[PDB]
Amino acid sequence: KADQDKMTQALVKLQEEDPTFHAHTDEETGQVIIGGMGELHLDILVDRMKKEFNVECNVGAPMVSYRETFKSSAQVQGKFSRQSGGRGQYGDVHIEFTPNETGAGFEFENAIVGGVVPREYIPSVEAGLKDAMENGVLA
Amino acid sequence: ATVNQLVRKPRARKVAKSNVPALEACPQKRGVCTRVYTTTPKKPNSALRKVCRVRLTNGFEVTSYIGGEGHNLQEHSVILIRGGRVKDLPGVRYHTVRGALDCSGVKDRKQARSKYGVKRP
Amino acid sequence: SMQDPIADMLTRIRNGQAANKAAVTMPSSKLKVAIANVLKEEGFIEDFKVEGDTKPELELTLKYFQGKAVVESIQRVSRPGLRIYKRKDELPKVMAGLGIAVVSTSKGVMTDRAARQAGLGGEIICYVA
RNA sequence: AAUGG
RNA sequence: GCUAGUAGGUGGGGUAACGGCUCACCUAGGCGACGAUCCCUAGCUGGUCUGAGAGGAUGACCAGCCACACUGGAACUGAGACACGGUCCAGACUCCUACGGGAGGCAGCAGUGGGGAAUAUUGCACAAUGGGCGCAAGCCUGAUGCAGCCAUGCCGCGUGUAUGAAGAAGCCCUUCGGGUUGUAAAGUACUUUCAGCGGGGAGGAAGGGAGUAAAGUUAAUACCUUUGCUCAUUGACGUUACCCGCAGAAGAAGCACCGGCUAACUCCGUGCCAGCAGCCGCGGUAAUACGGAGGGUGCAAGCGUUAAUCGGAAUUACUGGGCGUAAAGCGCACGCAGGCGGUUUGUUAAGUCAGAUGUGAAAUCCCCGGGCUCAACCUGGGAACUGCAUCUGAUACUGGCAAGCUUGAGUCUCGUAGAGGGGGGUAGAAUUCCAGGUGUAGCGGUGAAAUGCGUAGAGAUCUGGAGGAAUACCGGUGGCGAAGGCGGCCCCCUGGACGAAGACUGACGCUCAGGUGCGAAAGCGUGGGGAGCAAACAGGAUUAGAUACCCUGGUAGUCCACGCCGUAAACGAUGUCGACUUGGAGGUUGUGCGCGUGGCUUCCGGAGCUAACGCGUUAAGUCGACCGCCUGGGGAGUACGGCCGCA
RNA sequence: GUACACACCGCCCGUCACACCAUGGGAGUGGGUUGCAAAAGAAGUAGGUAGCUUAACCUUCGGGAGGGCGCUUACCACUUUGUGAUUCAUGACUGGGGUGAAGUCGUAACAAGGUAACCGUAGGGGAACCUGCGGUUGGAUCA
Ligand SMILES: [K+]
Ligand SMILES: [K+]
Ligand SMILES: [K+]
Ligand SMILES: [K+]
Ligand SMILES: [K+]
Ligand SMILES: [K+]
Ligand SMILES: [K+]
Ligand SMILES: [K+]
Ligand SMILES: [K+]
Ligand SMILES: [K+]
Ligand SMILES: [K+]
Ligand SMILES: [Mg+2]
Ligand SMILES: [Mg+2]
Ligand SMILES: [Mg+2]
Ligand SMILES: [Mg+2]
Ligand SMILES: [Mg+2]
Ligand SMILES: [Mg+2]
Ligand SMILES: [Mg+2]
Ligand SMILES: [Mg+2]
Ligand SMILES: [Mg+2]
Ligand SMILES: [Mg+2]
Ligand SMILES: [Mg+2]
Ligand SMILES: [Mg+2]
Ligand SMILES: [Mg+2]
Ligand SMILES: [Mg+2]
Ligand SMILES: [Mg+2]
Ligand SMILES: [Mg+2]
Ligand SMILES: [Mg+2]
Ligand SMILES: [Mg+2]
Ligand SMILES: [Mg+2]
Ligand SMILES: [Mg+2]
Ligand SMILES: [Mg+2]
Ligand SMILES: [Mg+2]
Ligand SMILES: [Mg+2]
Repeated sequence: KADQDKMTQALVKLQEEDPTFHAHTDEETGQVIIGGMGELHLDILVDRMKKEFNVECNVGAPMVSYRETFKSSAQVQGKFSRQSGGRGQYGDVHIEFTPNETGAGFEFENAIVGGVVPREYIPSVEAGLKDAMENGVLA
Repeated sequence: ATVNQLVRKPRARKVAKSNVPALEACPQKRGVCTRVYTTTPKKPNSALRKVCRVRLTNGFEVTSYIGGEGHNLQEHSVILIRGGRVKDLPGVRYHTVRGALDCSGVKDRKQARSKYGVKRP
Repeated sequence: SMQDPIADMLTRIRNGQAANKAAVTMPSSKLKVAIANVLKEEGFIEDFKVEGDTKPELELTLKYFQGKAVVESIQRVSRPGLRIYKRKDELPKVMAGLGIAVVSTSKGVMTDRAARQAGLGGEIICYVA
């Protein structure tokens, strides 16, 4: 972890010296990725950090960020109830999760009829889904 | 206190501690972001205020508030912090200086630009 | 125990003026009589009288003006706990001159005015305004 | 001189 | 607690000189609660900043002093060093090499790398001032004088002036009428600092030379020196300051703020989101608080923000604060050191006071004047430097010393009241238990119950006995005690208080850090004791649950002896001592002659005091002495360390 | 009487759960400084002198004096050893504290808060607390 500080400074200097050398941090994976014009190039750069900059580092394959999607269409009901301690909270929603055309993205549909779900709560329903979809449903 | 009592023990002043110890009597200090996250303000206010744990060059790690709307600050970002607590965020005693080092100015700002590191439009 | 007879005199005077007493009495002493002389000449007390030999007793006749005590204030300055001695240049002006300050000088107990003329400082006994 | 409101 | 060359002495040596400086010897000293020793921090000062001041903060730049020179030692040379650019040894580190050996010290000026939020050119001249050397000329000088960079500060100045109304356009608002932006614009007159271009042109320059004459010089009129005189020169800055001409308004305005505090308000977005925020706070359908726009306000080549110091903060209160309930009186007492101390005479003069004299660098500050076109800046003189010495006086007070004196304090004589303490003995009532008699189905308990007890005879009642603990009534805003406390009766031992009338001593006092003693209940140790009561515990109820409240039981403990613990809302939440200042109504205990006079105590209340409540001669009034103690709420009377304890 | 003031449908306590921050303890682990007891001894200086050597003076011309070198001793830097003290950093794990949601469990206080509250102490209990013993009023109630 001590080297991490030195590593930052080292990368900056190296980037200035060599235009083709590039360094960046992938936000999703939270990983600093080095880019070069070949294996030999990056090898030399790494060794320079180890000695000149005195930053012992280890390189590897850049971690890949994966995504998930539903393959089948199904209608599901979600219900909550908490009257155990004092104030009671309740909420119920019947949603149909249908596989979307790849690239289209999340498409929440408000097909509530007769205001079975109050209009004010509908945005929160979507928000809840978005948050849950941001988290993994599989891996 | 009688004079005799005062002869034995003089009047004592106050320590007067600083509310910005990490700065160590410096106007600003450079640091590196160790985690950029959001937190909720204490009652009665309500929002998702943006903060970042930052390790200073002196060796102190402190939470600093990222002022303005939107930030380009990720982990391992070199930012300049200054004094300034956030009343509704307990623990936050420092403010990131927008428009200095890595930290960029607030985009689409027409007022108080100097305070948000925005050049004259 | 009793450790400041002068302040005791000053207190008896003040307490007497408030209680609208005709005259106050106390154990007599050379310094008390000296201060009494100063107050009388300045017209703060009507008159004083010392009686007795084995135990001389000083009686101070208090004076009141328009149903109001002539002495509005009488505060001891130098005290056993804290003695205070001022030079002639450092002499105090009580009530911007309107009041007197009893100063013990080498030439004798006198008002701040008298001491300032004689070019002598000393122990500031009290402020009587 | 029950208990909870 | 510290010290062993330590402390002192004697002698010798040593030094420029005094000296445990050193050494031998002798003595056992020296230092420290007026803080030694040890630990932490730090260059000191004139001054700087802040403050009305007293203070608080601070010691870049300037000047004085000190210390240091890669690190640790050591001498040498010298008038002077234990020496930035000297030597020697050792160490760390770096460099060169022919590998056989060598070399070095930017905390001089530039400059590099690094660290950091951040601090400038490997510049010019020795023209001037100053310094080294020299006969001088001169030479050397990163001292110094200048130039470069930087809005870093202080100060000055410009970015135009006048006019210009349907006041246009546009923007913005709009009550859709207008208004506001706004004479602001355009337009029309008009002047050009400064900038640019060109031209001219101070002062900082004094000296030093060549000599030329005179005087001195002596043998000489030589030489040389000195003073006149003549002549040619001596500037980095520098393309100087400054002045003139040039044409043209040309080339010159930004930043923060407008909810209140605090000068400046609307429209439209956003809708507890996104944001804002010194503090208070804003934002969920318009929000003068966010976001953006118009308009306004404050400043200006700057404007904001952050950091930092002082002030405001009387919020460490010396000036200039508090402790009944807001933070704050040690549980109580004794008492050392310490602090303070009644009245008189003499004496001294320590403090104190007066005067004189010396000193208190310069600068800075302030005042009055000059020079810079003005200002900033520079400079003359003065004042100030509040202080510290020394000498000669005054002596009221304070201190010392001597002799005193009763009035503080104390002693003795007599009497009075008291649950004051310690020890021992004893009486009555009651409970429990034991044995027996009489007698029969209940008893006991609760809101109601139940557990429990009883026909294996309870409960009730009577008789005898055992044992422990506590003392009805008296009994009380009664009493006694430093406080904690102290209650049947009697005896023994013992403390204190108060009254009357005298005598005696002669300030012998007050307070008290540290220290020491005493100190409810609970608890702890050992050995006893154990009726009643009762933590724990058990069962029965209650309740949604009931580790409770209630019922039935029950152990430590409660009791005693001895030892320990040391704390309580140990409270009047009010330290102790002394003096002074209207009244009224009571309790209790002396004393004098119904009226007095002491001690103690309860209630009320005046002035005064208090934020108020209240306090009010038993002050929380008015003063003096001394001690303790407080400085937002939490964290915390806790952690750590020490001391104490069996725990 | 009151700790209530969208006024008892008030206010309000602690455990447990979760997050985060600072911190105490902790087998130890790494540094700094330092005490005591020793050891050591470069260079230099001073003292002494087995030896060796020598411009100035003296001399009988041989020498002598004096010096230098060398050696030796004393002092002493680096350094070394043992054992303490202090301070700083860090440490599996652990204790309590603070802050934060709108979790869970109760309702301890505020009215006599439904068992007056609180103080000291002892025992007990998921928790707020409960019980005993003594103390305080900073409790209400009395018709
Ligand atoms: K010595
Ligand atoms: K040194
Ligand atoms: K004071
Ligand atoms: K004493
Ligand atoms: K005297
Ligand atoms: K028992
Ligand atoms: K005391
Ligand atoms: K605090
Ligand atoms: K911890
Ligand atoms: K309770
Ligand atoms: K208790
Ligand atoms: Mg230092
Ligand atoms: Mg102050
Ligand atoms: Mg106060
Ligand atoms: Mg209090
Ligand atoms: Mg008391
Ligand atoms: Mg004197
Ligand atoms: Mg005297
Ligand atoms: Mg008796
Ligand atoms: Mg007991
Ligand atoms: Mg019971
Ligand atoms: Mg029982
Ligand atoms: Mg206590
Ligand atoms: Mg108390
Ligand atoms: Mg006492
Ligand atoms: Mg009263
Ligand atoms: Mg404790
Ligand atoms: Mg630790
Ligand atoms: Mg040697
Ligand atoms: Mg309750
Ligand atoms: Mg209760
Ligand atoms: Mg209560
Ligand atoms: Mg219990
Ligand atoms: Mg009591």
